[PDB]
Amino acid sequence: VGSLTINEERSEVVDFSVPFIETGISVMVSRSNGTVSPSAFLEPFSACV
Amino acid sequence: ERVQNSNKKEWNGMMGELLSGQADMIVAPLTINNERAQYIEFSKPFKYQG
Repeated sequence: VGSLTINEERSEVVDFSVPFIETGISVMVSRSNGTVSPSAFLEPFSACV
Repeated sequence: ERVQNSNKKEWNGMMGELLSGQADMIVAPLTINNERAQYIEFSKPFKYQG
């Protein structure tokens, strides 16, 4: 009843039931502080006027 | 759906077709309930969704 998935070499040896929950493989990172926006948002927009 | 012929209940659609042998493999974006799983073997759920 442990929280384990299968690969192809598990499934020949072990015999799962229907999967009750779904999960996947992720990575974990942390936050940054701020974003890039080089003072040019309306600069091509207002250039039309 | 319940057929009106003294208490017969028949699967319709593809479920009727596979149960009558007209189809052999059913690839479809179909969810899995207990009702279809009462009679029909299901594979592993490929595309998880909500």
